[PDB]
Amino acid sequence: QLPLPARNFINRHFTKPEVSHIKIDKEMLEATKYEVLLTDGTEIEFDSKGNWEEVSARKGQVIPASIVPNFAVDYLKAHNFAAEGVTKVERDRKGYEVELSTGVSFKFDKKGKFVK
Repeated sequence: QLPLPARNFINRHFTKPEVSHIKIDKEMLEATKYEVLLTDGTEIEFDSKGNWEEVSARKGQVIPASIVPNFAVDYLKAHNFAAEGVTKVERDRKGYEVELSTGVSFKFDKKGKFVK
């Protein structure tokens, strides 16, 4: 069973979300991971608690707007990159990464500041 917080995330951000597949990866001395493919082609990776780590849209599509963290929305808008949409967002302890329809991507550190 997909953890509650992950089903809530899917149901909060996606329009008429339907699950096409769920892959559970269990490793001996590591934490369980979940990969979910929705019928609209969105792929999401969740940690064992059901916190999203990555959201990526199918080619030609963009992810929903409510997912990208505010500081990154602000940066993208300030640089006229918001309008074209985000195809992928990732986060971890090191920070955040956003990728755009054109192929441009930006990394931000844990504090929401640009990093190389």
